[PDB]
Amino acid sequence: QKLSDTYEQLSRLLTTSAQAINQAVNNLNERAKTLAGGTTNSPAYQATLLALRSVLGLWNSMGYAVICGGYTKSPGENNQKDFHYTDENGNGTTINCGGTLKADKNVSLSIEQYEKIHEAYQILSKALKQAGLAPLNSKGEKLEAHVTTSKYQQDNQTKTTTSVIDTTNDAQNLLTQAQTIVNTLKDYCPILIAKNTPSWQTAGGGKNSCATFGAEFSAASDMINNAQKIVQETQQLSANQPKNITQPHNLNLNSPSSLTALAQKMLKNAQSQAEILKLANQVESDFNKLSSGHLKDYIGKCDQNQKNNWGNGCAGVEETQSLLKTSAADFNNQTPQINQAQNLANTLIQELGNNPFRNM
Repeated sequence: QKLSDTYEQLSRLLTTSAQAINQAVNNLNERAKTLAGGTTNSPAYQATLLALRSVLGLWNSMGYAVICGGYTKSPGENNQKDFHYTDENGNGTTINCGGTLKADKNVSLSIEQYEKIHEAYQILSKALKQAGLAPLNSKGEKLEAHVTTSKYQQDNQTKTTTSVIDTTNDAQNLLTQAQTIVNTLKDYCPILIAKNTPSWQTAGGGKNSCATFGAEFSAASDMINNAQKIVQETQQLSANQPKNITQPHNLNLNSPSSLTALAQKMLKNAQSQAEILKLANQVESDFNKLSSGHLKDYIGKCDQNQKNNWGNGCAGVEETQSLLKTSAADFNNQTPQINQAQNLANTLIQELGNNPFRNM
């Protein structure tokens, strides 16, 4: 017999049955868990890694050509400083700065700015090449990054500096390093050295980087910015899990109010995922912008560590872009699962919003 109108309607909405709802709740949560804590199969993580690898690759491709060592000093006085782009054991090459011109906007970079690019870059490179980038919902491993330089100050005086940096591969930290690099180039647009000489250096060449690379810089800054967002969205997504319906016979636990609140978490969770996937796509769209102009023939090409690979990207960007592509399409295939979850949630909210659940 009938016990209540409230009850009779609730048991109609749980047989949109309880099974239907639980299967949508599971899709949502397996899809979120892939998205936020996976690697190979997460577009959020592959876009994030892509943006980091892209900066690494931008620097390798065109970094050697930037003018560093201008005078802040006001004369010029002594800025003779060499930066060792090496591994832990000294395998790699060195860049000379201060070998002059006023370091300021549009002419040259100061040693102070170059030391920050070099440091950033070496944390990036070591994190990205040994530890990997950690899943977007992990604290991250600890890594040690070495950062070595040589300065020639008085005559017959050599300062050889090794900084050991205890840091982590969490995405937030790596995006901060990458932002330092992109921002220094974008904001201070140092002149390119003139001089097989990459196309961009020849039409280059004594003008400020930024006339050559203005688009490539904008593209890599935006990849970074949108990656920071994917990372926020992703961790705030982790903190919005709809719970499976347990004991669907029990209409006290599964009250109108409890089901309304679950549908709302179901909708918030899916909006998060849409938004992550939209951002990850725009990161792709921007990489393309970054890799389709001056740097097309170089960024993400590679020709052990003892080798000089300046000029070409040697950063991993193609391998990563293709995993982004794969995984962005796998999430796109699941776009029904997410429409079912939403239609369901919207039905529970509509049904539980008229008689006999409120006075009308």
